[PDB]
Amino acid sequence: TDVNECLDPTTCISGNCVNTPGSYICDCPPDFELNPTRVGCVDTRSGNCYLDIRPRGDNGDTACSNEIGVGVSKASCCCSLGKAWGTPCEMCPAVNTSEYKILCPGGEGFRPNPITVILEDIDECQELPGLCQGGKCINTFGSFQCRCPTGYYLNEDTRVCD
Ligand SMILES: [Ca+2]
Ligand SMILES: [Ca+2]
Repeated sequence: TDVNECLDPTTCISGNCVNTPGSYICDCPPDFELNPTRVGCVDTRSGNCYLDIRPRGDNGDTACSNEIGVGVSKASCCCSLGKAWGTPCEMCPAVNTSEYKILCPGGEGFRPNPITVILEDIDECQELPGLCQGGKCINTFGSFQCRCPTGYYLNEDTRVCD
């Protein structure tokens, strides 16, 4: 007798479940690899996180700009305020696509732990310090705060206190 673990929608986080006699297999999507326990699929690559992109010059050598993080996972970037990542710099998946569902399984502000696939908070003050250039950054579960010192104001676009 065998249970088909795939009938539970949550089976194989960010991956495609294939039921076998006894247990099941997860078939990860490109750019993702199996986590140590084989219950989910994560993207372990590392890159820089950008705030703006746009065709601007097109593809070729280089593409993105206004860096806010260096050597971070693509989920920490895109599941947060990032808009582009890596080099070749790939653009971040639109929030309404299947790609975003796979990459940001818990939605905005969180990411699957690289080892357990359990969701956790993206601590923006540690990984994307470029989000509060010249201000006090206080991380929060699902977000973070940025306070500019007396006399300066947070420039929403460039993210620089003034
Ligand atoms: Ca099974
Ligand atoms: Ca956070």
